[PDB]
Amino acid sequence: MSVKIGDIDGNGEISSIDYAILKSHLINSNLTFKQLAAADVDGNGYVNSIDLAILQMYLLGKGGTSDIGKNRIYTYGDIDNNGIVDENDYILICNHINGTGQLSDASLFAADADGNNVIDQTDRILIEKYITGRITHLPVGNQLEHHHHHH
Ligand SMILES: [Ca+2]
Ligand SMILES: [Ca+2]
Ligand SMILES: [Ca+2]
Ligand SMILES: [Ca+2]
Repeated sequence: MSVKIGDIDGNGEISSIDYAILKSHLINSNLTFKQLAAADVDGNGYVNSIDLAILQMYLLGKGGTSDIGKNRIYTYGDIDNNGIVDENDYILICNHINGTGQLSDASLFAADADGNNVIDQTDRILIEKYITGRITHLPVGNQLEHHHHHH
């Protein structure tokens, strides 16, 4: 779903608690891919130590010019997030499965079509179905429905 950037604790509000959890993933810890998406504030897809710094800047009042407090609307099934669930996104899921290519933190949730926070082989097959129009919805959401231009 559209992930609130900055809210790492999952209370809904941007707070100091979020920073403490974000810090620990960058020091030594792994979170759910959903948290990873929320952790990527700058929108490069990677949870950088820069992300905690900008979150800290937002908290301190220096300036958190990233997606902090906004919702990351990623195109559901679109890992590169160009607005199209395309065949290269499909390639990326299979890259994780093969272990040949790494996807960035936020991209790990963007690729997670089923919403279990794991890039498994089922996501790969959900994208199979989504690209071929077999399923109009992914468990994580869909972008066939455009709101303006429903159909
Ligand atoms: Ca919070
Ligand atoms: Ca980032
Ligand atoms: Ca794409
Ligand atoms: Ca999955």
